[PDB]
Amino acid sequence: MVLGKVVGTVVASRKEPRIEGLSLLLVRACDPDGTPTGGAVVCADAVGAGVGEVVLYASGSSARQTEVTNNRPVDATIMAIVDLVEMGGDVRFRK
Amino acid sequence: MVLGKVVGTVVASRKEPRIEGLSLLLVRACDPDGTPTGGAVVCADAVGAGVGEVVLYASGSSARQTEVTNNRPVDATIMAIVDLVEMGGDVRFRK
Amino acid sequence: MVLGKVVGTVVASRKEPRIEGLSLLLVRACDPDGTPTGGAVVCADAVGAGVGEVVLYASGSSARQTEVTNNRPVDATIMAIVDLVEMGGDVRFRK
Amino acid sequence: MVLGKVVGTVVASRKEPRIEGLSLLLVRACDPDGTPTGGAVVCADAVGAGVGEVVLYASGSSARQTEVTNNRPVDATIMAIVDLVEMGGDVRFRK
Amino acid sequence: MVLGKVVGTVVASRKEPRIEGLSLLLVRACDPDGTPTGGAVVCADAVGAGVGEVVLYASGSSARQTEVTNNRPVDATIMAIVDLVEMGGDVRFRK
Amino acid sequence: ADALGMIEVRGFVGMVEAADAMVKAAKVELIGYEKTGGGYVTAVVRGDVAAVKAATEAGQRAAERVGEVVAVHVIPRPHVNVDAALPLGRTP
Amino acid sequence: ADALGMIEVRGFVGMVEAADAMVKAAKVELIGYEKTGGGYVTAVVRGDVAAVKAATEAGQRAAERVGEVVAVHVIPRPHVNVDAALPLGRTP
Amino acid sequence: ADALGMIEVRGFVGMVEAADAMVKAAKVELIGYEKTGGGYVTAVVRGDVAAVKAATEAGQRAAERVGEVVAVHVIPRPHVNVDAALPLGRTP
Amino acid sequence: ADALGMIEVRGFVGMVEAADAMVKAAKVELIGYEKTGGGYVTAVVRGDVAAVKAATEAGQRAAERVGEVVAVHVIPRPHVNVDAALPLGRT
Amino acid sequence: ADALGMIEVRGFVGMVEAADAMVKAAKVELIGYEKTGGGYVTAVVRGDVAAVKAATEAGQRAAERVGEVVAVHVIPRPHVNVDAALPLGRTPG
Amino acid sequence: ADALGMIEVRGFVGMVEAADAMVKAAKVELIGYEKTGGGYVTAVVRGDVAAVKAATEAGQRAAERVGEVVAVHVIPRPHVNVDAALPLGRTP
Amino acid sequence: ADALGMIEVRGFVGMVEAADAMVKAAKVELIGYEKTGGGYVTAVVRGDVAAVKAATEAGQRAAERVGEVVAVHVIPRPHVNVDAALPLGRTP
Amino acid sequence: ADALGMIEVRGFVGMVEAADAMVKAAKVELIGYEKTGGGYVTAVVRGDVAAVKAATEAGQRAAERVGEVVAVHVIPRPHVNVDAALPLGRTP
Amino acid sequence: ADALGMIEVRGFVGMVEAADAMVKAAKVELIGYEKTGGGYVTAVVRGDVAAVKAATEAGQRAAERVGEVVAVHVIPRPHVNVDAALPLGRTPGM
Amino acid sequence: ADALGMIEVRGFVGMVEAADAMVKAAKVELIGYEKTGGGYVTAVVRGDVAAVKAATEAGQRAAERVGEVVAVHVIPRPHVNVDAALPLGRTP
Repeated sequence: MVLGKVVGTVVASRKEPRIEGLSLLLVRACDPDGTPTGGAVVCADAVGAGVGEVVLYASGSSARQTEVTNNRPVDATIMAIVDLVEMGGDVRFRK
Repeated sequence: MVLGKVVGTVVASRKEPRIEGLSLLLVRACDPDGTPTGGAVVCADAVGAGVGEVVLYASGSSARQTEVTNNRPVDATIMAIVDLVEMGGDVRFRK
Repeated sequence: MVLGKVVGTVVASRKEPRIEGLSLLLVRACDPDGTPTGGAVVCADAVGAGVGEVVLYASGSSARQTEVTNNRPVDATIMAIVDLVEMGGDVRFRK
Repeated sequence: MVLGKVVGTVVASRKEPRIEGLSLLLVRACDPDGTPTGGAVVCADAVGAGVGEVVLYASGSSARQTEVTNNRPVDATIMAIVDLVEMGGDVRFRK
Repeated sequence: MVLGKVVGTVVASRKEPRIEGLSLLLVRACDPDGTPTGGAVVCADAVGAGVGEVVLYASGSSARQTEVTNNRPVDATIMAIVDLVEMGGDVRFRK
Repeated sequence: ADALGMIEVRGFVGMVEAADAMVKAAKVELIGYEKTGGGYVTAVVRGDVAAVKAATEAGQRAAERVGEVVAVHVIPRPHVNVDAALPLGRTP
Repeated sequence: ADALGMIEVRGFVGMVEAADAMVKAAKVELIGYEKTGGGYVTAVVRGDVAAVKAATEAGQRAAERVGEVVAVHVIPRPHVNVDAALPLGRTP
Repeated sequence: ADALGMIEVRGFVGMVEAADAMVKAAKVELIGYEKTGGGYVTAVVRGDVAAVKAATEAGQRAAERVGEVVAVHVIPRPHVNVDAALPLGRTP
Repeated sequence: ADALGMIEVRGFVGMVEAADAMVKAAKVELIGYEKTGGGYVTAVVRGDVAAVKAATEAGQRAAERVGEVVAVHVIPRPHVNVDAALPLGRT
Repeated sequence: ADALGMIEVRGFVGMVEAADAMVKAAKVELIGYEKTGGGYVTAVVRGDVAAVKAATEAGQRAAERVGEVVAVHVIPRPHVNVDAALPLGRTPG
Repeated sequence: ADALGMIEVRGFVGMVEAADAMVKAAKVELIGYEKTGGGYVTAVVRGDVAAVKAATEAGQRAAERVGEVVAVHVIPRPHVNVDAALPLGRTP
Repeated sequence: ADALGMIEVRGFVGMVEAADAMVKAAKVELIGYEKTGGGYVTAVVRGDVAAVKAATEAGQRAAERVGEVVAVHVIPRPHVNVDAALPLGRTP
Repeated sequence: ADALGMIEVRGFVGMVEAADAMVKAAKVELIGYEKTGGGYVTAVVRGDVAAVKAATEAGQRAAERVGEVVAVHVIPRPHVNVDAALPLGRTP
Repeated sequence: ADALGMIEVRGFVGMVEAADAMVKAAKVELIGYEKTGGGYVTAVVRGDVAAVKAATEAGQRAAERVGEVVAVHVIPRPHVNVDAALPLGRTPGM
Repeated sequence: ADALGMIEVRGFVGMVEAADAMVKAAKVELIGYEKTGGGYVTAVVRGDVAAVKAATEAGQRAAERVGEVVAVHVIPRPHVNVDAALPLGRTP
């Protein structure tokens, strides 16, 4: 599970039917300051994340441990909406 | 699950028979522009994708949570055909 | 599982409830000197680790093979507090 | 699952007996030309690949889903012997 | 599964009890020459490996498909002690 | 004419989260809302077809977690006579 | 900008008591209410996320004493397009 | 170029209502039909992917009123080699 | 002579998805289709041997997902007299 | 006023582990502790809301692993008269 | 920032024998004891982590002979803020 | 390199038809046969892999009409050391 | 003296796939084969000990896929008198 | 004073594998062994506390795969009088 | 530097026959025997890892004929500290 800032949304119309209604989002990992620094990866939403929000996306076999993602084919999913990030006693991110 | 542009096809004649009839494709991860920027990775088709299409291929333990893959030995499979990709409110890709 | 050094904490208020009450930490992989040399990665605590402590966090499908992380969606969790690191017979880290 | 060219063999005499009789091979991923461009990685054979052959080695939780290597400890296994790899309609590899 | 040369040992006294008595090791991946070329990674022993031995350490969800490591939380484990590495037909490494 | 997506929820909180999740899921223009009285509220979204179809499917699943959801429907190409006589935005 | 909290009651009283309990619970700003007709009314609060999350579940708790409570939901950060189309006291 | 939508009916009538229903549903271009002999006839439409998918499975509904429906499928992007060898109106 | 793969489907939708998926799977030349009446249509592909066998087997699974499928067959080396006497392209 | 989180444990070891696990889990200021006699001990924490409410939830499960746990509660906005009359730290004086 | 070990007995004696047993087992430093009132008292030791880990489970065993043992826990490295606010003999 | 196809029959006839059927099936190169004694004989073919795979599994079917079929196997690319020590007609 | 590995299979195909797979698994020199008549064939491999011991085990598992397999054995230190008196290669 | 870890095994192979795995598992000094006869052999390790106690736990589990194992124990702070009166390595005047 | 091989017999004879069979089995260097008292004696061999593996498991089988065999184990590479403290004939 890695810090990340949502960047955009992806829409597929011809897809495996098990996933319809899933919200596909585009996330780039961000340094622990909120400054996005990484490559685009897609993941489904389970918390209602929108553009400009900082999230945690879990990946792999454990990205399915939630309804709306059970025996569905997903290897990356959101599970949190960050609220503040501490480092050594000095806050580096707020919301 | 990662953005991707199909690049080519792979043909194997001696393969594990549990997998025969599966359609093998060659994908490179791309930035959200349709501009392929990565290394070639193979994955099986489940939606009937063709050369030159931008797709989403999920990977790993959850790449088998789809029929015509379930309990087959495969660690990356396609699951969608992208139609548009938003970034900050401006479309970077269309069909 | 990698010689990680704790750096900070992450706080989510809207999170998948299956994980609520879990303590989320921010870890950077370090060389066996205590010198953090890597990117920030998030993982949940199961050992009561604090900031500035050297830990091992296991990752992926096997990071849930522990209570308070069972059917939960987690791909990395702490599982140890390092005490000394040997290399050829010379202590590189102490407590 | 990634393209790969065998380079050599690895022989271990002290192993978990669950793995005995398996044939260990050494593979590097190649560009779709037969040009190896990567680091050496090991995987077990289940198709009878030999030196100089181009293969696909699947990895991870799905590398055990192949009759052999079942409840065996293996995170990388061969599953195919390529015959040609097309790109845009012009063959880049033959036999 | 990747060949590797052991470099040192890690000692944790406060750890998830399911693994107590397990021996934690530090491995750096090496090219088939014995020349380590990678980053330090920790993995538990199941083969009785010591410092200076060349090993194969499997990783991830399939690193538990071995006794004394089953329902334990571990994402990297040893499974072999190398004895020789062929490359194109000429031995590059011996015990 | 821009496509048409609609979600009708008996509550009100149902509409908003349905409206919101529709917006967060695709390139859509949220156009307003329509109160038919009696508690019934209707959110109206419009945009490209493939975008609405993804937003709609998202809103249905998102409002049901609150409950209700009376009706959920998507019109790909509204007739001109509709867009001229009804308050769905794209009215000249 | 601010988060969103909504409580929807089939009775005018519940909304007031639900509202008062919310403001008294955390640093949140009550902005107004939206009458959807047919009985149902809805209180709307906005502020930082965790206060609202703690605000609502303190109002629902204090409003369930009076009568029925239709729905309770919290949006941490509404999409930009919503605030511009719905009366959520963050319109430009 | 564009996507592909097909409906195949054991009756000339079913296809017409199936054809008419498709064009009226979304922005699609009706290109023609191929008589395979022995009754069976086939409708062919082309257009954007989600429009076709939403057109056909909205047309298929309109043929079930009249009679049996043999097959329904949607190709989002036919291989370049197909369009050049089969009469699907995107031939060079 | 280049190999030969054939798929015969009762419908027309059956052929296309079978015909299409055959091309998308390997280096094959989709050569046309032959209407024998009664609804029966047959798709014909030709190319290298190893390619057809993967495309054919891939198309079979793709058409069955629509249903029907009468016959599916692959000839590696057609006799010289066939390609000259039958409308299979390579004449 | 800064938020408020509290944990009351019948033992004492419970409070400490509750106190720590609250601190290690978020940016919060451990403000002291209050002994009500009879063995019952109470840890008092204060900080921004989202931090306390997350730390407290962590302390609960952290004390449960030892046992006991008498009470666990979180106050986001104390009225001014509380912080002025009771020893919760933030008192103007 | 050394480790922490605590033993809590419903009897003054249990703490004492627990203290002596801990010091004799490994090199740890006794800081004192904290009377929480109502009988219960708590022994506090501090030192290297594994020594405490071996100290407690050597003290707990030696205290179970005398009477009840409420709780026993070991913190490998208490957060800096605790040591400054609790009487654990590491206050600056 | 040249793959290899082998069929092993307990009868000289079974091997023959299997060979004839194989050459007629695909572009494969027949090299000969090796008498292992005691009845059993073995046909050996060689060529590209998929032709052989499609050739062999056409002989096994065509030899079972005559009698029993002992063994059938296909190696995609024999190791260099094999061809140099065994009579598989690719010897230097 | 180089070690010794042998596999005896009733067929012929059994030997090859076993013989081949023996070579592909480690640095070993396939030395030839010796026909005992009656169909029985024996593959003879020789090389370093750890290679033979691993290569052999691969052929055993690899020949089973055809069936049969009579005997499979590995001699680490053949007496000097053997290699000189038997057709196992390493003879002077 | 250096810690103390001990393993007593009825066999001999038991001691070695137990002795070895204790050394390979942490930075500990294998200090010798003491044969009390009757087949009983005891491996003696000494080093930092957390190292022995981790090695000890490893040898116990590692010797059991051979069997036997009579006793396994670890003393964190041996009294000065022991190391002076018993042949456990760290004996003064060496 | 080399591996380790051990066989432990409750009888002087078992070790001897175990010893003789081991040297005859692989290239190993017999070092001696260590009398643990109480009957039990132990054979010690050393050499490359794979040789020991085939040496021991050739003795275990060959020693069970004479009497009982207590234990058999193989260390592929003993830690350097062992050879310096135990009489395993690779001592300084």
